[PDB]
Amino acid sequence: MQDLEGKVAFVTGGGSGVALGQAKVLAEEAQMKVVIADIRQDHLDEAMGYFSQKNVAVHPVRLDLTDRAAYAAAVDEAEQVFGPVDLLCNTAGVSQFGPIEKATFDDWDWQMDVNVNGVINGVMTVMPRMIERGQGGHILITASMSAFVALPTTGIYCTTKYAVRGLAESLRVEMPKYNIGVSLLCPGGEAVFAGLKRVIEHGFDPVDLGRVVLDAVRNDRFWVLPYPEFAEGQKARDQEVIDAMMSYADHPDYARRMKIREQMKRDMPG
Amino acid sequence: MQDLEGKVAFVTGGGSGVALGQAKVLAEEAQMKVVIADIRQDHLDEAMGYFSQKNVAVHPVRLDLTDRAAYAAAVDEAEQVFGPVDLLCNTAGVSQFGPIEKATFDDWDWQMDVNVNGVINGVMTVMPRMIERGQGGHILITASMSAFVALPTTGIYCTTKYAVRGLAESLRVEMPKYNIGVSLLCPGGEAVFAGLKRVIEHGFDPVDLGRVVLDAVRNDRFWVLPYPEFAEGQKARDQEVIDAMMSYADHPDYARRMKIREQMKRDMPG
Repeated sequence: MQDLEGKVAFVTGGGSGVALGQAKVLAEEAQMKVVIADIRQDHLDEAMGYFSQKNVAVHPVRLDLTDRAAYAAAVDEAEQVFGPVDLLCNTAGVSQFGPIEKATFDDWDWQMDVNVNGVINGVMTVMPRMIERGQGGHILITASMSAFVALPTTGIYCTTKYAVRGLAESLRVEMPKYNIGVSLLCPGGEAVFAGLKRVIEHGFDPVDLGRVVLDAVRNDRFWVLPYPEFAEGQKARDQEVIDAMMSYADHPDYARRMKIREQMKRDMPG
Repeated sequence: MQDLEGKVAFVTGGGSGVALGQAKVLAEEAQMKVVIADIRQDHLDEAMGYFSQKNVAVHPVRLDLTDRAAYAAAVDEAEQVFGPVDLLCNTAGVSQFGPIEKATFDDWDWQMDVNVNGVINGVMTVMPRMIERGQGGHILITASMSAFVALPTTGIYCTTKYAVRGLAESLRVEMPKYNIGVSLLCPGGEAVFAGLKRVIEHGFDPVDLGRVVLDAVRNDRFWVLPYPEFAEGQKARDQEVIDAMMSYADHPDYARRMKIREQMKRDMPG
C-alpha cells in the first residue's frame, strides 16, 4: 500500500509494546492518522502523553477486542474521527506459559479469545468495510515465531499463533482481488533456537520493528520474519515434513496415483 | 505404542468418515477395546450395526465434544466399561466453505468450537489422566492438509486446522517425558494442489487411512502425511519463508547479532 500520508490506521494493543511501536512509526514517519485501541485506560493515557508532544494525528479508544459489539463501535468511532480504516494492525496479544498438563480451561479460553478471536473480530469488523468501499487497504497480523516453533511451556500460546498464521495465509489468497494487502509479522516472544531468540530479545526495539512493518506494508510483503538466524533451523523443521511425505514414495497406491496423473496429462487440454 | 491388543482407544466422530475407519482398524486388526464417541445417535447405531457383526469390543457413547462436562463423563464411562484410555484419537471435525468476507461470527464460532475446542477438550480431559496413571499412552490429532495449504473459500477451516497443528507440535515437545506418543494426521479434505488432492480424494478409503494411522501409532511417528505428491509444492511454500528470513541477511542489526554470537561461542563453556 502506497501514499500512506493522511490514510487511517487502526492498531490494537496500541497503548504499549510492539503495537505502540507500530503506532509511533505510522503516526510520525508515515504521517498516518492512527487510532490506538487498548483495553487499559492508563496505557492509553501514557501513549497519549507521548503523542501530545509530537506533531501527529492520534486518537485513543478504550477497547476490549474480545467484545465484538464494542469493536464495531470502535471502528465506527475511527470513521467519524478520521475516516475509513486503510490499515488494520492486529497486534494485540497475551501470553501465559506453563506445562500443558497443568493448563486450565480458563487459561485456554482467555488466550484463545484475545489472540485468535481478537484477530478474527478485527478482520471481520474491518475487512468487509474495506471491500465495500472499493479503495483497497491492508491487513497486518502480528503472530510470533511461535507460529513456526513449538517450545516447552508455550503450548497454548503456540496454538493461538499457529491459528492466526493460518488466518493470515487464508487472507493472503482471497484479499488480492480486492486490492487489499496482507502482512504476517512474527516477532517471537533446539535449545539453539532459544539462544538465538534471546540475542534478538536483547536487541529488540518496538520502533525499529515498527519500521520493518512500515517497509513491509509499503512493498506489500506477506512474510515479515526479519531473522536470518532462524533459517537453518527452519529448513530442518521443513525437512521433517518433506521426508515424512516422501517416506511413502515406495507404497503402491502412490505409484497408482502417479500412473493416473501421467495418463491425464495426455488425453486432455493442458 | 506397542502391544495394542486389549488396550483402550477413544475415537471422536467415530460413527462415520475417517474416524469410523480408524475405529474399525483399531477394533478389528489391532484388537483394541474401542469407544466411539459421536454427537449423532443414528451414526452410532449404524456403526454398531456393523460392529455387531464382527468379533470386536466396541462401546458407543453419544457425545457433543464441545461440551466439556459431557466429555469428562464420556471418558469416565470409557474407564468403567473398558478401562483407562491408552489411545486418544481426536478425529472429529466439521467444515463449511465460502468467501471469507461473507463468513458470519456464527460460522467462525461453530467451526472453531468443534475443530479446535473439541480437540483441546479431549486432550485436556484425557492427557492429565494418562500422566497421572504413569503407564504412558498415545494422542492422535487428525488435522488436514489445510494445516499447510490455504485455499480459496477454506479460510475458517484452514485457521482451525493450523491451530490444532500447533497444539500437536506443542504436545510433541512435552509428552515424550511421560512416555506419551503424539501423531498428527493430515488427510486433506497452485491449482496443481487441487488437482493432486482430487486424485487422492478419488482413491481415498477410511480403512486404508486407518491402517496408515495404526502403523504410525505402532512406530510412534509424528508426521503422518502419506502423500509424496505434495512434496515439491511444500518445498516451494517452505522456500518462501526461508527467503523471507534471508532477505535481511544484509541488514546491519543481523551482522551485529552475529558478531555477538561469534564472541559468545568463545569465552564460555560450550
